Amino acid sequence: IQRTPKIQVYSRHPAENGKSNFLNCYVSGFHPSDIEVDLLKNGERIEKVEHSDLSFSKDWSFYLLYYTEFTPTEKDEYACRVNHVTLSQPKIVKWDRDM
Amino acid sequence: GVTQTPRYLIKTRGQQVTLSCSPISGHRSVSWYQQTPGQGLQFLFEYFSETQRNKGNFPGRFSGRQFSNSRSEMNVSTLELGDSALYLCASSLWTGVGTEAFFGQGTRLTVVEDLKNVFPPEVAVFEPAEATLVCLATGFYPDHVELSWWVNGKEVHSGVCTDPPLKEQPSRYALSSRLRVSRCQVQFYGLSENDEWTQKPVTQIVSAEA
Amino acid sequence: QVMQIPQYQHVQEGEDFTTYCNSSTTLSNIQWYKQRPGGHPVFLIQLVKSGEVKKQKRLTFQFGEAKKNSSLHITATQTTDVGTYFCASDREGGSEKLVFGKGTKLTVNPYIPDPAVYKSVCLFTDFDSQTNDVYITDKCVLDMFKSNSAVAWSNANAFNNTFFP
Amino acid sequence: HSMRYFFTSVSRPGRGEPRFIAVGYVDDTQFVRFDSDAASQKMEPRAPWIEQEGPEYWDQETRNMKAHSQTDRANLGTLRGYYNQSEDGSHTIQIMYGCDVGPDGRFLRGYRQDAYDGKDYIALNEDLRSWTAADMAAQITKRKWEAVHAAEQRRVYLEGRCVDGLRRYLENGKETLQPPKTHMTHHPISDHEATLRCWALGFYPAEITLTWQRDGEDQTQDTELVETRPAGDGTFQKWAAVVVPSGEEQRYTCHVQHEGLPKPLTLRW
Amino acid sequence: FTSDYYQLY
Repeated sequence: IQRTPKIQVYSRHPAENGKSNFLNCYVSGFHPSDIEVDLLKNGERIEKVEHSDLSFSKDWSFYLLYYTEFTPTEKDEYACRVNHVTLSQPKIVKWDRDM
Repeated sequence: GVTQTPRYLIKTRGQQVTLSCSPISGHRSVSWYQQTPGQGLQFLFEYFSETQRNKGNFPGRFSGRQFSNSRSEMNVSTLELGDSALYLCASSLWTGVGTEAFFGQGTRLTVVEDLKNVFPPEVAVFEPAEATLVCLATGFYPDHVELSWWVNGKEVHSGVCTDPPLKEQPSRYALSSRLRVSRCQVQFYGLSENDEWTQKPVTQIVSAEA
Repeated sequence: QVMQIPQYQHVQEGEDFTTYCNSSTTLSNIQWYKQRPGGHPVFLIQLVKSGEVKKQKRLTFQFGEAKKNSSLHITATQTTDVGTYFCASDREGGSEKLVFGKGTKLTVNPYIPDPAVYKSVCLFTDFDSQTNDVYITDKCVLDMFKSNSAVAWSNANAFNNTFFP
Repeated sequence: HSMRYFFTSVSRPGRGEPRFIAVGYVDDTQFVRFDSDAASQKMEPRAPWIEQEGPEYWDQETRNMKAHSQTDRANLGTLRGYYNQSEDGSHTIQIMYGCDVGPDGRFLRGYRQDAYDGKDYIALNEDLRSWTAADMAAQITKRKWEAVHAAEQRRVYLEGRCVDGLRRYLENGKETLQPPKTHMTHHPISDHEATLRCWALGFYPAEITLTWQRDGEDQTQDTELVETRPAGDGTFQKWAAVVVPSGEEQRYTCHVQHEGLPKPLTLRW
Repeated sequence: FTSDYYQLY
C-alpha cells in the first residue's frame, strides 16, 4: 500500500544567527520508501544532504532524517522538497524558524 | 539427497585436488566438513550464494567456491599427510541457523606418501567344511574398499562383515568380509586416469568367483 | 561448544543408548546424525526448541524443555543401529555453522553360540557375544543373525591370544 | 530497554538487486546500519559505543545481513508469487524483530513482525510460540513457519542472542544508551488570537508526553501534536501548539512527561 | 547479535 508522508522540516535547536546548525527534514510516515528528498536553500538543491538510515515505525511507515550543516540567517530561506509515489507533485515545505 | 564427487580420490601430497558437491535441489547454502578421525567433523568453510559466509579454522590452502546453481567445489592445495580425511558437504536449504543441514555421501580423500604405495587388492574367495564365505581383500592401500558381495550380480547385505581394515605393517591395508548361505566383488576405487604411473593401480573392479 | 558426554558407548542389542548432549549457550536446534560406519552422517531429525520428545521410527529424540539441553534414545537397539551418533548446534552467534559433538560410537551385541575356528583361511565363527605374521580380523555380525565371525590367516589354532576341527 | 532491528527490502524491477537498507535500534538509538547499495557492503557502525566491538563481530554481522539480504530477495520472489504481482513493481518487505528487557537485563517480551508492501504481513505474538496473519499469503507463511516451528527458533533468538547482545550493548552504552529544554517560545498570530509553542529539545528516549493542561482541565482541541522528530544525534524533538486568544499567556501551560526528568517541569510564559 | 536464523516466506 501507498501512504503519503508527514514531512517535517526543522532544526536541532531554535534558529539563531551566526552559529552552526542542521536542517532536519524528518521525512516520515511514507511507504514505499522509494523516496527522493531534497533540502532547498532559496530553491536550490543541495548535495551535502547525507540522510539518516531508512527505518519504519510500528505502523510500517518509514521515516528518514535528511540533515545538512548550515548557518541560520534571516536573509536566505531554507526549505525541503520531497517526491513520493503518493505525491503527484513535489511538496516543498518551508523551514519555519518558529515552527 | 546430496550428490558429492569424487568418492575416494587418492591424490598424493602437494597436488590440487578438487572436490565437488551438488546440494539438494533448492538448497542455496553449502557447508564443507573434514572428518579426520582424530578431530571428528571439523568445519572447513560454508558457502551461501557464491560467497564464503562461514569459514572454519583451516589454513589458506583449504579453498572452495560455489557456482550459480548453488553447487560448490573445494580445493586443497599443498597436501600433507594429515589431510587423509573423509571430506563432507553439508547442504542447507538456507544459510544460518535453523536449517536442516543434510549431508553428502562424502569424499574419502587420502594423501598417500607416494603413488607407488597405492596397490590393488589381492582377492581370494574361500570355500564354505561348516557355510561362511570369506573374500580377503589383501594388500591394498588406502582403505577405499566398497566390498559388498555380489553373489549373483546383486547386493546381498544378508551377511557382510566389512571390517570397520587391518594394517599389514602398523602401511598397506587388508580387508575381510563374510557371507553365509544354506562369488565376491571388491571395489578398489584407486588411482584415476589423471594420476601418472612411474612403475598401474587404477580403479579396478576386481572380483573372485566361487 | 557442545559436550556429547558418552564419547563411546558400547551396549548390547537390548536397550539404553541415551546419548545426552550437554551444552551451554541455548541451542536453537540440535539435529541428529547417524554416521553409519564407513559412511556419511545421515540426517535423522532436527529438534527445534519445541521441547518435548520426537519418536522417529523406534528411536526416541529428546530436546530439553529448557535452555541448552538435548538427548537421544534408541530404546530397543539393534545391529543396524551401529554408528557414530553426532550432535549439532547452529547456535545463533557462532562463526562456525554447526558445532558437532565428538560423537558416540554405538556398538551392539547380538544375543545369539557354538564357537568354532575353521592359501587357506581360519575362521572363528558362531562364538559367544562376550567373546571379546598372523593377521586376525575384528569380530563382526551377520544380520541375516548367527553373527560373530572372525577370520585369521597367514602364509589351525590361529587365535592363540571353542571348537578346533 | 529494547533492541530493534528494522529491515527494508524495497525491490527494484530491473534496476539491480533489491535494496536492503537494514538498521539496528537498541532502545531509541540506531547503532548498526547495513546498506545494500553502500560502497563498503559492510556493517557501518552508527554509535560511538559500537565502534569498539571486535572485527570478528563486524564480520559476523555483515555476513549475517548479507544472508538476510539474499533472504529478502528470496522472500520477495515468494511473495510476488503469493500476491500474484508483476515483477515490474517495486515491492517492499519490511521486517522488524526485537526483544525487551527490564532494568535488571532480564528478557521481558520479544518482537518479530513482518510487513509486505505496507500491510502487516505476519508478526510474532507476545507468547513467542505462534504467529499472526493478515491474508492468505500470511496463511501460507503461517503454515510454513509452524511446520518447521520457526516460531520456536525465533523465540530462541529473541530470548537468547537478542538479549545477550542487548545487555552487552548496555555495558557498552551506560554513558549513552541510558531532559527536554522546554524553551516556551511565543509568536504573535493576531490581535485577537495567538499560539504558544513550548520548545522541548534533546530528550532521550522518544516516549515524551505533552498535554497542554490548564491547572485541571484537559485539552485536545486545537492542540495539534507533531510526530516524534529526531534531531539527528540519536535524541528526539517534540513540541505542541494551542490556538488561544491573545493576552492570556499566563493561563495556558504544557506539562512535560519524560523519563529523564526528575520532576515534570511547567512553564507559564 | 543479529538473527542468524532466516525463516523463509
